Amino acid sequence: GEAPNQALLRILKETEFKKIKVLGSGAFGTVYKGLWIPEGEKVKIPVAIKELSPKANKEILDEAYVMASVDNPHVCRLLGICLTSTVQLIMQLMPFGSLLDYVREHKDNIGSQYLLNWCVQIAKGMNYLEDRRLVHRDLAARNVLVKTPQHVKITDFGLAKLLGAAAAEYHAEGGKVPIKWMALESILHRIYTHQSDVWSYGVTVWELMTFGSKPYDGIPASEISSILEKGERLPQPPICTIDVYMIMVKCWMIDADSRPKFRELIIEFSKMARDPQRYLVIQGDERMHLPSPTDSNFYRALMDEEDMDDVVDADEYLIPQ
Ligand SMILES: COc1cc(N2CCC(N3CCN(C)CC3)CC2)ccc1Nc1ncc(Cl)c(Nc2ccccc2P(C)(C)=O)n1
Repeated sequence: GEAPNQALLRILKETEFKKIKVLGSGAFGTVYKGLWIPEGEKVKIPVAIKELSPKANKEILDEAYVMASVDNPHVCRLLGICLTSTVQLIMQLMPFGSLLDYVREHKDNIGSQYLLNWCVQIAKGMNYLEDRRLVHRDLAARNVLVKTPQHVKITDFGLAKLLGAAAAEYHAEGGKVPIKWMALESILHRIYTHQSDVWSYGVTVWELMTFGSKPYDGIPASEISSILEKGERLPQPPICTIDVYMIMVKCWMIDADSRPKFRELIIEFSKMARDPQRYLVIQGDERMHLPSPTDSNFYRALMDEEDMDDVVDADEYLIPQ
């Protein structure tokens, strides 16, 4: 928390990438699917372009600072920023959307092996963020993106906060935060730690184990803190053995120091990933398959471009400016 942050902020020309379609709009702004072509390089990189006004440019550049400071296979990569009227965040395109939408659409072909492996990767990413003293404050299935069915990464650092040295927690001021993923101490006292991210990790796992069910469905956020304070929690999903449900309940304990560490969640879920049918009970588990075409034909349909001979995923484009 005291070392100098010598990350490179890369400025990209607007001319060298093309918007193609709207992937989504909302409170976060708008996200476009696009192709980035660094002139000189015989390369086409599939990218996602996020736009959020003086107040907007500050918040965008705060997220850019955070994303430019992380480099992990299970955290999403910031490729650079573009200095238009409103600043654009250029990020790596995750061609399969959010893990929440993925498990909802493919609920009938998702096996226990995939579910448990996603839990490992998400915990690997969150453990890396803890190593960097970064509290995400918005971990949820909607903020886990699918590069391939076997590879997911964490996104949306709009609420992320770097804990300065000798600061063990972040105290927020007001703001709109998703109540149903927040730890109780965050709801009541606006205190955020890496252990409050663990609470959100448990809700995220619950989202996956229910194939994308909404937590506390049909209950107003007004009543969430009242529910948890009385000792009520999310129910045991049908496919979950007590082994898996016990891990979720440990993430939702009142004492934040009694919750597991992301380190330990990696170990536990990786152990279960070696005998998946012993911990998740899914009918037809042995006959499930999820397609991940890395063919050059796959990108021609995704990017709506006939020629994709030079397509390079952002994870293979490491060439500096
Ligand atoms: C193909 O690429 C995508 C498509 C969708 N679509 C397609 C599926 C989905 N639908 C749903 C229902 N349908 C029936 C069937 C599948 C709808 C969304 C969504 C996301 C990405 N990738 C992507 N990479 C990087 C970013 Cl950085 C990003 N960011 C992003 C994109 C869109 C929304 C939110 C974000 P966030 C969390 C705030 O970054 N998004």
